[PDB]
Amino acid sequence: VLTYYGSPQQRKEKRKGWNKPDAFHVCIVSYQLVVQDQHSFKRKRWQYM
DNA sequence: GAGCTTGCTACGACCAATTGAGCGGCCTCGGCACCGGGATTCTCCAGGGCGGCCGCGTATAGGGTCCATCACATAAGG
Repeated sequence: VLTYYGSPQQRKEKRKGWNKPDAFHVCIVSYQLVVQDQHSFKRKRWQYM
């Protein structure tokens, strides 16, 4: 489980490695960051939402 | 070479009428925007090591400093 929250520098530090297969099983994120960071989530494919 | 008076023409102000280039509306897929990644590359303190320079102090090379030795023609006897 990846908890995607924090200030942008640590936020992008948490992004590091997201593209690798099986880097994580589930990601949990808040709607504020979804409206903030939409590009990152939209680029990845998220199976069951 | 400039100023201006010429005598007047030829080209452009003005006008109906046609029509097609250009504008206004609308629609779209690929040029763009973001960054994940491996790789590039530059920063900056530590510092191996020579050795400039400094430190304890070995033993040593050298200068300003004080000492004098030395020359021209002279003092003396006959």
